[PDB]
Amino acid sequence: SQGIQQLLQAEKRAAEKVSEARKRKNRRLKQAKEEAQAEIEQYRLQREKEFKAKE
Amino acid sequence: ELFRSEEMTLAQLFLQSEAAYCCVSELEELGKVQFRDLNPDVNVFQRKFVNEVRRCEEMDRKLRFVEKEIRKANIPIMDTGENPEVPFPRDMIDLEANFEKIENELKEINTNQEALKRNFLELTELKFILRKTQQFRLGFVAGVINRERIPTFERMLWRVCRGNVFLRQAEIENPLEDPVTGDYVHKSVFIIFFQGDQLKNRVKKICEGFRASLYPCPETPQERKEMASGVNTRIDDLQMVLNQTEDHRQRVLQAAAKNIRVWFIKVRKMKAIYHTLNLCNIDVTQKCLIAEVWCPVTDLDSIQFALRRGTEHSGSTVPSILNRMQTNQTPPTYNKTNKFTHGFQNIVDAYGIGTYREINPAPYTVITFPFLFAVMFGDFGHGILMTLFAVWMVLRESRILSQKNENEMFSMVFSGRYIILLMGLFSIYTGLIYNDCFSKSLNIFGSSWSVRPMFTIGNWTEETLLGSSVLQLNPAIPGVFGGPYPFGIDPIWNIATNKLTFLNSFKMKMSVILGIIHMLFGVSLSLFNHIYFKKPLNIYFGFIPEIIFMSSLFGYLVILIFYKWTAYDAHSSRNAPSLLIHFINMFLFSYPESGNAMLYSGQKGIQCFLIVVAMLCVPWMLLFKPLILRHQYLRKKFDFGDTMVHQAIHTIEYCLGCISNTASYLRLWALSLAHAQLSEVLWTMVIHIGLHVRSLAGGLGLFFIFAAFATLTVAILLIMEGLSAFLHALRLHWVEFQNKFYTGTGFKFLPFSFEHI
Repeated sequence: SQGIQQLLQAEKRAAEKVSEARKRKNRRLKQAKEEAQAEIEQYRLQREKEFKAKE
Repeated sequence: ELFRSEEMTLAQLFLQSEAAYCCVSELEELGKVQFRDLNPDVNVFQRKFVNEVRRCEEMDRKLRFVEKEIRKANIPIMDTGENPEVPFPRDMIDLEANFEKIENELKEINTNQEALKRNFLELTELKFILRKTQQFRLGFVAGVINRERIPTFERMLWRVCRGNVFLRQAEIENPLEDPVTGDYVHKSVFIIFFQGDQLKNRVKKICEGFRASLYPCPETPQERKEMASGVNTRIDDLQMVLNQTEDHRQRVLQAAAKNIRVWFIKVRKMKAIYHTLNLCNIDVTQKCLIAEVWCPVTDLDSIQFALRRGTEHSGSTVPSILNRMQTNQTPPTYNKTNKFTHGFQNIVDAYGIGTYREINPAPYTVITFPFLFAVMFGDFGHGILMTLFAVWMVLRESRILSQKNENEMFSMVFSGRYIILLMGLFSIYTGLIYNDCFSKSLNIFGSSWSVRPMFTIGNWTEETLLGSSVLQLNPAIPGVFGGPYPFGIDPIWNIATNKLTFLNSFKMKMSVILGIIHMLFGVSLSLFNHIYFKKPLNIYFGFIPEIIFMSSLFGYLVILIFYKWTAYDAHSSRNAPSLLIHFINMFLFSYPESGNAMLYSGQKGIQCFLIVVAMLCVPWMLLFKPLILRHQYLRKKFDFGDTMVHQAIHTIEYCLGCISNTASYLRLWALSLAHAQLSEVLWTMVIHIGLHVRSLAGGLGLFFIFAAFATLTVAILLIMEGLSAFLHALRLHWVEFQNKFYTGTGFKFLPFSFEHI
């Protein structure tokens, strides 16, 4: 029966796509330490300028 | 069309889950489809709807529990109307909560009713105890018991406390109810007096021995009055609560006694729906439900409508439409039926279920089974009594359909009412042509029998004088004989002493002829069945040599029977040939050119020819089919051994059947004779006792004598010889007829329906 076979193929592609999305987003969660540093450097530079003004 | 097994259709469908319950229910409301089992692994925990069915299983037990309580209480279950299923939405949980509500209220309220009643009874005993004890270290005890125990109880007190116990007994003003059984019994109060705990223990041990109900008591009228005020308060309060407790139980029972009708329908349908859903499949990724069905080809539209409606009864939009299947195994076999046809299909199905598209015995059976029955069951009066019996079932039908079924005999005869009526009517027809009820004629016909004056013609006149002293035989000679007869059987053979010779010649030859005819119809049905299946080999190697074999053997016999009935007569009766002898000597080539005369010119040549022509058919049936099949399988590039086993068995059964099955129809004559004899004996041994020489003296006895006659003729003839003819005629169908054509192998089609509840 081709109708069920084609449906099973689409259901398999659907199960693959959600599983790949889970893996991609889990890798994005690990990137937080890379994206964080530019904000940390801006806070350091802001506090340096504030300290030099107070001096 | 019903002359053959109905055309089905295997279909596969994409059942949307939110429609699924609704669709299943609608299909079971239609009752014109069989689901395939698509879950070979189905089991109590493997089934996809464990919980849903298990909830139904428990809700059914809760229904049974509350119903048993209601039936013990004899509260009327209303049983009104007829109802749809529950919604697919989770409303079954509110229903389950309603089941729990009723159950918990019953268990609580029953326990309270019992406890409150028991307390009230004990306090009533205590009220009487306090009132009697008010007439009064030293001490005493008091209690109650069945009064008949008091004599033995008092003798035991002095037996144990050696000659020393003071006491008083007092019968209660009314009997009191037993707290467990509800038996009212004439109990009596007692009070017993003693010094110290040592005597207290003895009088108590005897009270325990007789199972007497002891109670504490205060020492003075004033302290007893204070206790009695407590008792009078408790007992009134208990009865007030108990009245309302019982009233509330009655509301709870009444609410449930409405609901059981509705809930039974809902639960049983729901259980069935989820059980059918458990036959479906759901693979691990699967969103919809895959399902498969057998439907009638005519009703493929009817189920598609039910699917669309099932979706429309739901929040779903998906119409769940089917594809027709092509890679099909042989479907289950279905036939539509009704009152005049259902029993006939059932007795056919009971030997075996026809192959898909196979010719159906049942429509031919609707006549031929009654016919064979009536040919055997050939009494006019029994035909009437059978007709009357079945008429009374058909006339009362609408009443009887409401009644009990637990009388299985009554269920069977009522379920046979249409078949029984038809055979009864045909048994009038056959019984009339045989001119016999109870070995009595009907005076409707004229006669070919000759009055005494016709024997007084100078010739044979002496025999009319001999008749005053000795038996005589009329040889049916011309001028004396009353001429060829135009009705059925001549009345005279009922009274004639030699009658059985004449009647046998008829019923034997008749039964033989009918048998040949029915077997020739069965092989004719084989051709039409092989045509519908488009099988050239089965016609060429089967039907053609088979019908030639049968016809060449059978045709001569029937032809010669008819020839004897035309070519011989009274003035040629002495030295006339035997029919049976010429048939045997044909089949065996064994005529010794002598003895019985040959009937017609060239008859020896015909005898030789027809037998040789039948013998020439055998190799086609036996072997040539297996040989061409072996070459076809070798060219088309199965077991040749098994092919020979099956084809040899079939060929042997047909060839030997042309002896045995040809003879088998003698059963008709056989039972017919038995029936006729039984009827004549049962009259002769009974009715003649009421045939006294005077009006009153005979007629009074004849009433009771005829009732014994009716009883015996019913039990023997109308019941048992009827059941004999019935079962024999079924056998004649199941083998001697059907074996020519009806394979009778297949699955019974089973429509899923609420009607199985």
